[PDB]
Order: sequence, then structure tokens, then C-alpha cells
Amino acid sequence: SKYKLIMLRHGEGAWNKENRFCSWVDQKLNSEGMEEARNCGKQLKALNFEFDLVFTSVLNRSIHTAWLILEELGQEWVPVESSWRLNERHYGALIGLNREQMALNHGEEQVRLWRRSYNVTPPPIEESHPYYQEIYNDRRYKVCDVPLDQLPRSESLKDVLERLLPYWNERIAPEVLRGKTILISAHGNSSRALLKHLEGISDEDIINITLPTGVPILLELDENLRAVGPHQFLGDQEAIQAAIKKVED
Amino acid sequence: SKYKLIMLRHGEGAWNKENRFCSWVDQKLNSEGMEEARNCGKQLKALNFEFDLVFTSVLNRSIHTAWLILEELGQEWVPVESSWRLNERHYGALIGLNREQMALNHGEEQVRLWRRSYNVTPPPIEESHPYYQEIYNDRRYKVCDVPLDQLPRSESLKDVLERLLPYWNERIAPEVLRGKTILISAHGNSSRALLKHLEGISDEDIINITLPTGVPILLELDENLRAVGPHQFLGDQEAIQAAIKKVED
Repeated sequence: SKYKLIMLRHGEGAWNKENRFCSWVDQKLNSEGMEEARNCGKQLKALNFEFDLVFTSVLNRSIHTAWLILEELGQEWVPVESSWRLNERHYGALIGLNREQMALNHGEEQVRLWRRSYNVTPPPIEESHPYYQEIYNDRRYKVCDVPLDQLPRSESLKDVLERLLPYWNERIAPEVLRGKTILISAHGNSSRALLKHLEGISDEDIINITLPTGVPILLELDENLRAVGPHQFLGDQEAIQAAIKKVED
Repeated sequence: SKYKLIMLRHGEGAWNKENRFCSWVDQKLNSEGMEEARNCGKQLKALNFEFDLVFTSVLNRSIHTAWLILEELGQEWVPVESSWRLNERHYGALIGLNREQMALNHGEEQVRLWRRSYNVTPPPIEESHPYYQEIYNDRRYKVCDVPLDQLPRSESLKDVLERLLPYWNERIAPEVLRGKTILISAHGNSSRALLKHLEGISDEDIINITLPTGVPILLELDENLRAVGPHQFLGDQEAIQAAIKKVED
């Protein structure tokens, strides 16, 4: 491959262990998520990765993950750019609800579509939603590349791809072609969406792919910034399977 | 004053307790310097500061200081940009020596000009100096706005102001004029050089000015971006006095 890139997702939190979606709620990493990020930095250091640029979302968990990684590398000086376009999927009205609640308010089949499918968009968060203000009153969203009301109120996996792709094409991709070594610190759905594009994964097959947290994902890209073969998980094979098991089902 | 600017310098380290100049050696904060950073964040929080942009040097101690502060504030999404032109003064051949070693190797009277004067430049580090390779083989200096070989090998306080000014004039000042609230996380000499410029402080007076560490320094600026009044230290007046005393001798 002409070019190589690293992407990863931060360790997940308390809500995830109670099968709740954090989505755009700006939850901090727990100590576990902190060790996970440090563990990546160490692994990447062991591989002598030398980054020239980092891209993160605007959610602090992804920014902290990047910072802990650069510290483990002694690369704190490497520029970091952050974008709402790398944000986790917006789960809309479903934000904050556990499995049982979603199922009761919407129906088990609806909810499975909303988590599982590629193109079906959850119902939008409304202003009555207990996390509407906590998201849209945040100064972060007043200085994006689109006005604050142009920002989504919910998203399918497809919708993720569609707002991420322009950031990839306009901001990240040119850096890759310039020969820079890029780290992307992102989230479950943003990472999945990006891979879908880079590997030309089908709408059908993207649903089933799993992405372990706190594992460097290596992409080797060709002239056209397409993956040469599948993505590769970097590090010890037994920590990788543990991590894959954690994101199963 | 139309505009407000915040600047601070990181907590000093063990070398500074030993009267050795860390300079361009990229030493980490010690536990003290970390706590100071956090405390400053808490102080900025109590005052309700909302930063739009953060500038640091390329030395990890200033970057870590900004990151600790943005964390305390919940403002990790705020863009960080770093530049060698905010770096601590380059003490050249004097890097790593204590005062006694300096005076033995250079003569005592000559040592006091290098330390205290506004415009006498220390002797340049050479490839024989034990810290040369650690500064000049570092990837970070290969991607500056000047080639590795145009980078200073030693500097007076005057030389620091003269390499800081183009960053001020071309990067920082235009954001201040846009109405952004800027945090500068810098070093003793880079903070002194900038304050001298904005306040119109004399070559004679600059030398005696007090710059405590871990304290927000507020400058209020008019339309020409000249200080209206003196800089003010923000926060608890008794910690400010603790801080002032620790820089004094």
C-alpha cells in the first residue's frame, strides 16, 4: 500500500454496560477507558508509529483518548483537529433509554431496526427530551461548519457516512496524499462508517462488522485511498479477541 | 478595551529549583506543575472563562498545561495550535548547566549578562553539547515554518520577542480582532516577550517584571491591540502572592 492510517475507538463506559446509547451526550472516559487509550499509545509506541496529524470528534472522550495516546508516544506537539463530523451516531429520541424503555415506547422490532440497520433513522430528539438542552445549548455546536440548526437531530448509519464523508474528502484525505501519518480517534459508528467507505463494504455487510475498542486499526490505502485488503488489528492477538468479544452481538 | 486576552506560564520544574534552564529541552511537568495547571483551570472556571482558541508552544509542558486547563473547564473541544515561536528562550550553550557550572565555563560576569540582560545572546549550542541531539534530531523541528537549519541555536530575550512577533501578528492578533477569547499557554520568556510588546514596556523595565506561574494573566486591548492599562493577575489574591513569592528568588 502507498499509504497507511490508524483509526481507533475509545473504551466504552457505564451506559454501554447497561446497553444505553451515549451518542452526542458528552460523557467522560472512565478509568477503564483511560487505561485502554494508554494501552493503545504503548502498543503504537512499540510499533514506532510517528504521527503527523490527529483527527478527533468534538466529544471529550475521543479527544482525551487522543491526548493519552500522544502522551504515551511523546507526540503531544502533533496537531489535533476536532470535528462534529467524527461524532458518534446521533441516536435521537433514543438517547438515554435502556433496551427495555426503547422497546416499550417504540416496539422491539422498531428498536432493532434503529440499532441494527444501515438506513433507518431513529426518531429525532425533540426539545422535550431530557438531553436536548445538554446537547444543543452547548457552545461547541455554535461554531461548527454548518449552523447549529443545520445539525442533525437523529441519524441512521447511512446519515453518519453522509456527514463524515465530506470531512474525509476535504480535510483528512488530502493529508494522507501529502504523505502524512494520520491517527483518527473516533467512535463506534463514525469508525464503522469510515471503514465502509474505505473498504467499499456493502450496505448489507456493514451491519455485521465489529470494531473492538482500544485497538489500533491499521488501514493500508492505495492510489485512490481505497483499502488494499481488509483492515488489520494491531497488537496482541489475545487482547484483540477479548476486545472483539466485548463488542459482540 | 474592546478585547480580552489570557496568558499563563506552566509550573516550573526540578531544574528550575536547581537554577538550570530547561529551555528547548522538552521536559515534562512534575507533579507540582500538573497540579498548578489544574488549579488554574479551576480558577478560570470560577471566573466563567469560555475560550474560543488556545495557543501553546511545541514543548510538552505548555501543551499539557493547556489540556489540564481545558479539562477543568469542560472545553476540550477548543482548538489548540502550537508553535516553536512560543517556545521558552533558547539558552544555547548554557542549557543543562547550573549557575556554578556556567560561571566556571564562561566567566561569571558574562553569565550574568546572558541571564539578566534584555539583548545579549548566549553562545550557540554546538553539536558537542550533550542536549544538541535531543533538540535538533526531534521530528517536531523538521515541520516548522522555517527549516531546521534556520532555527535559532541561542537567543537573548530580544531574540525571543523578534521570533514571537510574526506569530502574534499573523496568527494570534487576527483572531483577537475577530472577537475570539484566546488562551496563550507559554513559558517565562515567551510570556515576558509578549507582555513587553503589548504593554510597551521598556528594555530596562522588562527584566524586573513579576510573572508568577499557574496564574491567569489578563490583558485588555484596544482596537490597535495595545494594552489598556497593565496586565492583571486573576484569582485568589493570596495564592497570587504565594505565586509571586515563588518566582521572586
